[PDB]
Amino acid sequence: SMVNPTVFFDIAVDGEPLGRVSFELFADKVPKTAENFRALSTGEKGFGYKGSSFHRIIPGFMCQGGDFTRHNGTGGKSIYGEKFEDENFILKHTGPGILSMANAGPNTNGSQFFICTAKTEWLDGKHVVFGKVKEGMNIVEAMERFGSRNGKTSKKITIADCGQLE
Amino acid sequence: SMTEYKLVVVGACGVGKSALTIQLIQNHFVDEYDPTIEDSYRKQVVIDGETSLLDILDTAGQEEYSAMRDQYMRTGEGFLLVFAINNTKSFEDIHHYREQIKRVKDSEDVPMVLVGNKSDLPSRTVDTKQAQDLARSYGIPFIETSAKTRQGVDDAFYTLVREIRKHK
Ligand SMILES: *CC(=O)N1CC(C(=O)N(C)[C@H](C(=O)N[C@H]2Cc3cc(O)cc(c3)-c3ccc4c(C#N)cn(c4c3)CC(C)(C)COC(=O)[C@@H]3CCCN(N3)C2=O)C(C)C)C1
Ligand SMILES: Nc1nc2c(ncn2[C@@H]2O[C@H](COP(=O)(O)OP(=O)(O)NP(=O)(O)O)[C@@H](O)[C@H]2O)c(=O)[nH]1
Ligand SMILES: [Mg+2]
Repeated sequence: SMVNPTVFFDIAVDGEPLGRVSFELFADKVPKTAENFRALSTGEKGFGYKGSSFHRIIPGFMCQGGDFTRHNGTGGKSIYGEKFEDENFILKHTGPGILSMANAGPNTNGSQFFICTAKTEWLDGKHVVFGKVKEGMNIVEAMERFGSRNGKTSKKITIADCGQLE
Repeated sequence: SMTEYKLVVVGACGVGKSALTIQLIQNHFVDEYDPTIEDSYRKQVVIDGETSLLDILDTAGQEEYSAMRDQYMRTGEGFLLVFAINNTKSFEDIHHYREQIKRVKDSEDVPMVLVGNKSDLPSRTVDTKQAQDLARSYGIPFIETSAKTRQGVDDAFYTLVREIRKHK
């Protein structure tokens, strides 16, 4: 038996600590996608989210991050040696806190993800939902103040540390 | 007084919408690809001896984000419909952007220019004749451009301004 994992990000704003966000990962329904995000959060394969930034923050919509390989939001990689398939579309973008995969079309999952700050139903069936904020939604809300209509951020929002809890 | 023209650049991913806009605004070209959500620019130009203010809305999103792009397109007075000569999908997509313009502007007669970009490339998948025939079927100009060499860049934007002036 295994309970759904819990991971955390410690968020910083221009290097200054902001707070902790934790996530439940729905390994019970999307095990491969949950496992990718979990391992990238611990860094246990030698690469992952620590030190990366949220390169798009769109108030009222989502915060996107996870590119730890390129400078322009085109990078990142999964733990599977290649971009991986959309595992399933069981779960929907139902409201604030939903954690879902960014992609460049069908079956192109890498490491980039987004945290919804509202219901984003138009993304259902194209982005794999795999988790949800557990604690620290107020920190995600604080992050939104640094975004803009087109996602450009006015301060550098980073994952100063990340890992697994419990 | 100085008249302002609201120009909107649309088309499929990677065709060169931003590179064309940056050539107009900043007079350079880079190979780096920085994907757009939306970016707005302003620049004063002289067209046919008249100083004019251009507002350029550089768009993105293809079909998945088309409903959001409607809101930027609704601002526009004229449109560049951009495809790349080595990208068949981008040419097949032009119809979608044309229909989106007609819907959001609620008009069958909207100032537009068809732009065939990447004309510097040594290979192509879309015939120039296809683009000429498409533009003729829409009753709009067709301009061959390269953001890399600057071929046709001023002509595309200035022609669009003249199309707006003929519509009024
Ligand atoms: C066009 C093309 O070939 N590519 C490859 C690039 C790409 O897919 N990435 C860089 C991937 C990525 O970030 N995916 C992203 C979907 C997306 C990418 C890009 O470049 C633009 C937009 C979406 C986009 C464009 C216009 C637009 C409007 C308007 N008008 C409104 N929105 C747009 C998005 C919606 C939002 C809410 C304002 C912004 O939405 C996002 O940023 C979107 C949310 C869901 C997750 N997500 N981004 C993606 O998956 C990389 C992962 C490689 C572009
Ligand atoms: N050879 C050549 N490359 C070009 C030309 N225009 C753009 N490119 C290249 O094509 C890539 C995409 O250009 P870009 O302007 O970002 O395209 P876009 O239509 O704005 N993309 P998006 O829809 O994601 O915002 C870049 O690597 C750029 O250098 C051109 O006229 N010739
Ligand atoms: Mg662009």
